[PDB]
Amino acid sequence: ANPLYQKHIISINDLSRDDLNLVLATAAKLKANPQPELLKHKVIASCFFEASTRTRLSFETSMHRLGASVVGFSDSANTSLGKKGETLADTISVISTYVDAIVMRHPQEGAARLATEFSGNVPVLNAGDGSNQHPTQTLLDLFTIQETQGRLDNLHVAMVGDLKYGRTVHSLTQALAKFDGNRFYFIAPDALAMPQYILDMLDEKGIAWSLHSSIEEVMAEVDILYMTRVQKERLDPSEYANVKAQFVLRASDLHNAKANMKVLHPLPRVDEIATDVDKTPHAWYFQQAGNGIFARQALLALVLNRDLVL
Amino acid sequence: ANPLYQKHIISINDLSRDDLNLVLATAAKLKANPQPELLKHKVIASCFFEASTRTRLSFETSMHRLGASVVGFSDSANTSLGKKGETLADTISVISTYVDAIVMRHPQEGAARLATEFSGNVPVLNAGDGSNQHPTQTLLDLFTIQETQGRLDNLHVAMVGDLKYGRTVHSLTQALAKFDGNRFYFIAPDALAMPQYILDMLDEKGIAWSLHSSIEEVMAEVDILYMTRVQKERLDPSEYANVKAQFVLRASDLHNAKANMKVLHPLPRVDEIATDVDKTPHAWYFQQAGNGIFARQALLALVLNRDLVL
Amino acid sequence: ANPLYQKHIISINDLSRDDLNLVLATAAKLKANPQPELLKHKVIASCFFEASTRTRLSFETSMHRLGASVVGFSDSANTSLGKKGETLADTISVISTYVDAIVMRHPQEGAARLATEFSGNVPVLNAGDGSNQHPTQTLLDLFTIQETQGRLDNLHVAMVGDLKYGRTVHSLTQALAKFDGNRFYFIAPDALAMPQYILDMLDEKGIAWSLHSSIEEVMAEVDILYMTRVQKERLDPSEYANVKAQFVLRASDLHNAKANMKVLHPLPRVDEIATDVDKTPHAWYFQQAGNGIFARQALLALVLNRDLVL
Amino acid sequence: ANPLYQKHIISINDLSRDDLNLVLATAAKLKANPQPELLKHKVIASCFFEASTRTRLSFETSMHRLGASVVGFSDSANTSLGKKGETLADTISVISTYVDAIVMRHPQEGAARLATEFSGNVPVLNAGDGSNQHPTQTLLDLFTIQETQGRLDNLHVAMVGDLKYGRTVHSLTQALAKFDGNRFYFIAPDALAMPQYILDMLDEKGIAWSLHSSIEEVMAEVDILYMTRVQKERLDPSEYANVKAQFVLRASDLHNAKANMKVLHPLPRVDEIATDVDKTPHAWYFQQAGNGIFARQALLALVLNRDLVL
Amino acid sequence: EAIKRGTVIDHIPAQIGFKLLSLFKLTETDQRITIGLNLPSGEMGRKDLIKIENTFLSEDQVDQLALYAPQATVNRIDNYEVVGKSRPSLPERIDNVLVCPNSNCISHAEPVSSSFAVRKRANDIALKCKYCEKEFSHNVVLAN
Amino acid sequence: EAIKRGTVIDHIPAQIGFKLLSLFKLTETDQRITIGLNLPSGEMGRKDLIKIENTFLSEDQVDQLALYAPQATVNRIDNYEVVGKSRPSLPERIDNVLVCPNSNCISHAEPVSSSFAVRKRANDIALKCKYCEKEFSHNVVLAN
Ligand SMILES: Nc1ccn([C@@H]2O[C@H](COP(=O)(O)OP(=O)(O)OP(=O)(O)O)[C@@H](O)[C@H]2O)c(=O)n1
Ligand SMILES: Nc1ccn([C@@H]2O[C@H](COP(=O)(O)OP(=O)(O)OP(=O)(O)O)[C@@H](O)[C@H]2O)c(=O)n1
Ligand code: NA
Ligand SMILES: [Zn+2]
Ligand SMILES: [Zn+2]
Repeated sequence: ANPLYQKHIISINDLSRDDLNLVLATAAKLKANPQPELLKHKVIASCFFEASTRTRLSFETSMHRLGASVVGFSDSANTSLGKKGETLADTISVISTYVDAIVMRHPQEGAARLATEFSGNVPVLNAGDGSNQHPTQTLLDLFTIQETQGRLDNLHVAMVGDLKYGRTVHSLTQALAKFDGNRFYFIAPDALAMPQYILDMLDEKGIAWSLHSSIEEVMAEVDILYMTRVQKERLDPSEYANVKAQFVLRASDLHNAKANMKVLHPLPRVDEIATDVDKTPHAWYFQQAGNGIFARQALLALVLNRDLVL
Repeated sequence: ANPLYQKHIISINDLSRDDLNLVLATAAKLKANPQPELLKHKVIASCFFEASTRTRLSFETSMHRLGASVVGFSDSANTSLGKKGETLADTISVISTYVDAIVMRHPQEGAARLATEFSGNVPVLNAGDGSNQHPTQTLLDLFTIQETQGRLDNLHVAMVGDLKYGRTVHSLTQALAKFDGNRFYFIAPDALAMPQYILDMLDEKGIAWSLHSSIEEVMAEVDILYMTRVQKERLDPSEYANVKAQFVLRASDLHNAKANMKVLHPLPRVDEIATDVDKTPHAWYFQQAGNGIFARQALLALVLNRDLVL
Repeated sequence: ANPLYQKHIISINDLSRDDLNLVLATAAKLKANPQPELLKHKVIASCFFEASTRTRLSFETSMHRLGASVVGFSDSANTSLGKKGETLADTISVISTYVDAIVMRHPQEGAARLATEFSGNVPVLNAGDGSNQHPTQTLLDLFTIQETQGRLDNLHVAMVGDLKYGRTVHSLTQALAKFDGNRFYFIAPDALAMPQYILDMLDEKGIAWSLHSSIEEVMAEVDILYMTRVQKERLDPSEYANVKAQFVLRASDLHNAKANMKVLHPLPRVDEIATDVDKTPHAWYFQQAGNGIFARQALLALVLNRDLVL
Repeated sequence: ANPLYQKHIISINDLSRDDLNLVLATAAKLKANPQPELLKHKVIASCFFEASTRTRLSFETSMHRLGASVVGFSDSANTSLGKKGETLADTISVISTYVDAIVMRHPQEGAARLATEFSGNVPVLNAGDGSNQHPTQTLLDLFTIQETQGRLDNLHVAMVGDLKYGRTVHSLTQALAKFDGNRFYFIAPDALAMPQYILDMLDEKGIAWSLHSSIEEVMAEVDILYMTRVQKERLDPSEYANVKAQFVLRASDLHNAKANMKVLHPLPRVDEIATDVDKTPHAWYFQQAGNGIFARQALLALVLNRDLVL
Repeated sequence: EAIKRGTVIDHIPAQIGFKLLSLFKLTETDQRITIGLNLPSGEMGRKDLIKIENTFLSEDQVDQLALYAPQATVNRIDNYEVVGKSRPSLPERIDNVLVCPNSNCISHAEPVSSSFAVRKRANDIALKCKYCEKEFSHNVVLAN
Repeated sequence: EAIKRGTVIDHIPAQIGFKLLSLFKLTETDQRITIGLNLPSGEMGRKDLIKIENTFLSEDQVDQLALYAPQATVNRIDNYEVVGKSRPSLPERIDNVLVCPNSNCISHAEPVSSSFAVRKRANDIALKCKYCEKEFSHNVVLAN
């Protein structure tokens, strides 16, 4: 009876330090020694009501690597969009009589939580719900940070881009805040600054953070340079252009980076990360996405199997 | 270590006579004696950025007949169409960290080749790229020709329809040109004639070919009557109507065909092949498509297994 | 001839204080004594490449109130630019050979200015160009403010809402900043504050302005409460909700307003002005819209009619 | 009455040489001395079932320049034919009870002729019908050629581009073939050559014509370089690229052109005429478009005004 | 190595000589041109140098160098001697070579030449697009 | 003046020198470079000349000059002595510099370097795009 057995994976707020570690530990074991028949006989729903390349494809791939089957959809051409109503509630109430677990991405905040109240004992895993949570993305970022840094404590972590609206940067900050001595560097346009509540949360825990103008400023001391895109749509085409240069990364900027420094990006990117960075040893975004496989496999195993004998 | 192990299947130009034979030979063995657990534990991406009925469905079916799993999409509702950019490059770089091989159809010429430079060691198989290549279609046509004719040498092959723009007729001509003594008959509207470069290629190799007005003209001597559709859109509705009659096949026209003559069509068809032909022993287009299963199974086995012990 | 005869009306920036007074004085005369045939024998183009109900309808009504004819469109969908991708330049190069003046609204900044370089001796009037100018809107606003307050100097003016992106408020501020003694009160969410370049412009001219977080905070001394719609979509759903009540107006908020104070709104409105304000004596947004006729009419008369004729 | 009074204007084929001269002579008089009230009290329908910027806008401007009113539409989306699938016949049967003349452009060949059988005594003017006719385009072209060359006989005329499908060039060739001594030069990609039926028509009349693969090859003797857009989409992307440079015009190509030579283009253009040609004295495509007014105006006057009145 | 008659642009900061040749199409003539990149100046270490025989520039053509080579020195040479010499003065406008940073600006898709109004101020030059009327820091416009 | 040790591209046809400086971004170095454009010559009347100090080109970097300066001469000059001269021979692949004429080619919208297979055909040179597989005359690929 592991901690996460038959548990819903909805909010990063619902996960403890132990919970996170349990998941990452399992992700490591399964990576080193796969268990392709672990979830055999299991059928899992993959319901995406919003676009996705990596979250859906990796989750579904993770299900197969464990031997589970898949049913679901990439958008609405089902009873919900076609024949009106078919509330999300009734949609889940029905699907939960078919599958062993539900993975869902939805445009409204709270969707995944809602599914939870109509899915009976079928565990639902939140693959993104509006501007709220995106827990499996955080789990893979942490595994990726712990893998390349060998730890989640006393790290110098810089976050760049749209810190105001990015749900993944919010979740990662929250997550890392469950560990000790980490130091944050928020680099963003004035209009997209890390929200004040995140800063209060950090103060409340005695965690150090500071605001910076450009990457070049903090480069020399970061272990993890977490990049995110700054959608121009959230700014005035003119406004953007004036501050662009200080939120986009290019090879040369890495000239004085620590040997261990790894550049991360939840993806997709547009131009905030120049392609000439891809060839550097620091580029670790594709490896990061590759880890989604292990983090997500770990999650499905912990939630679907009461006692992982690995 | 077979010739095609971990090799990309991009262009018919990259395949040798031996390569083609190796694939067809394997297709025959797997047909006679399936190996349903051959690709067990393997997960294959099925990425179609353009419409398809037979290419995608057969490839995916072929994966299952070998025991492999599947993840992918039929169009764009992923990060590439939804959230802008997400270049094809980044899309492949990411997907290749999930799957064991990538099957892709794309509207731009060169797409599959491009995927190859970002997929690491994950083999990509081209299921069609613009007006360039469509290698798995050729492989199944050859297997179908070799199966019904018992050979790929000294054949009388007539090709009808849009020879100017058809990528599959171009590829098949190229393919057959890798064998000896074949004789071609090109029957097409003046506006859609087989392109000159194909004709030079044939001259250069001492292969005989000739242009004909109607099917009725060459009927009595063809072993393979390869039909393709002549999309009216590529002609003036009026222009078309004037030459239609000589590029459409109907039962009666087969009155003087050789007993061995088989009618082929890559499909789909509109009217170039009347339904009253379906009942004749010559109709072999549905069998042809059925062979896509074996040709494609063969390909996946050769590419994913270093030593097929069959 | 009169100072605006055959002149283009593109940017508020190119209109002197005398020019604005001239338009208003003309708008007042025509309003008082109509000239139904002043522009008889003139054909004007009404070209809208972006949605509009008041700016396009009033302008066209103005043309008719003066005796002129109209040709044009409400969207570019059914025009060569739109179907066969014709350039805006060529579109103007051509239309300018047909009409005596061109009224255009376009989604891209600079459009109207661009038309100017290809319209030969045909006047173009900017009905809105991206987030840049909307001069005729400001002209009717000014007329409206002077009509209700009796002057355009030494006024207390408050502007509320999306001050960061609103082009009408940017333009009105510039315009009013050409007159003397005006003092401004900017009420907008922190994320949508009046841009710095506007604030500097006001300083160089030694014009008094101040920021306020609520409408109720300045009610008592404003002569003009200029309301605009808080572009909600420009904010996080929850962000908006927290500051909302400070940027919406209702009848009860007008308890301590000055007797002469008028509430204006370029429209359309959505939420910001409750309907219970409609019947209060302060409500002047529809009268404001009605004033679009005169002004839009005065503008056309000055541009197309040689010598003055007030 | 005048020879065109109440006549339909459907096909260039139904207009005698005298008819063309009559329209041009009238177009010249109106151009010189306007008749603003010639069609007062007339209401004309402008019905476009296909996109258009010049043909519809000039025609409507013409109606107003003559004092007539207008009713109509730019697309059929919001009409009974369009929503409740009403027949074109019924649409005309009905509209003909409202107006004094009908100007229509329709995607299907024969449309205008069909309207004719259901419009009672209401004149219909073909503004374009599929790939068949576009008479008013030819009338303005002729006017333009005669205005710049001083005559319509013994001219050297070159036509470039999509000669196979271009209806305006097919029509202009027929029209010019009604006058004497004209010699044609057809410059088009092999795939888009002038149709045989046109070439025969020219032979029966003993009219000299020749083919040329490049514009530069005939420059020195042409009086009219009639450019049309090479419908690229009608060719293979790569096919086009190889022959492209031979069908595009730029300023440098005009080095040895005749002083009186004019470059015409029915428009819209895309690539075929570089903008550096715009300011050369040979550029006459916008003047050509402007001439649409006169002509379209002359046409309406002749059809709707009884006795002549040049 | 000292042209008979022509112009000589001295003291061009490193990596700007090429740009100048590019942006202003200086190499598009039949006239003999002489170029020096990364040459020893004496103090500034290295600097680019361009010579163009039988060719002279207006004070406006020279002013167009201000943003790229402010300290540069344009030398007019006739009959082997450096008759007159001048330094680039900030221009009133800059057309054709700059690109408006506003992606929604009409200048990008249409066939018109770029154009910005030049106004010196707080530690840098501000450029205003003739079209969208958006103003930017010479640093952001030049950045691309 | 004659350079010490480095390389010197001689006999470039007029209007190709600058083109070469651009296409192969040869001026993006901190090395002393002297350039002569539209200089007098005999075997072609007027030519361009590029000198790059302390820099050398692999025999493949030279072949890449073929489509632009087929009759050019590269010199290895070291210690004031013309070490080893070399003539540009047609390479079998040209990358980065060319642009594919096929507008529907994936190379345009993606972050990939262009690349063609070279093949001589008498009268012209055939260039086949790696992505495309489409072949065009160098006259079409270069002449844009
Ligand atoms: N016929 C000539 C005359 C002069 N120059 C060039 O003109 C520039 C300036 O020369 P000059 O004013 O005579 O001496 P300087 O000390 O260089 O002047 P300044 O300090 O202002 O640069 C130098 O690059 C010199 O080589 C030249 O190339 N050919
Ligand atoms: N120390 C040196 C030596 C030679 N060169 C240049 O390198 C080329 C050498 O040419 P050369 O050996 O003198 O033979 P040529 O008679 O010039 O004939 P060709 O052009 O075939 O070399 C010339 O540009 C010469 O000016 C140089 O710049 N510095
Ligand atoms: Na009217
Ligand atoms: Zn701009
Ligand atoms: Zn290509």
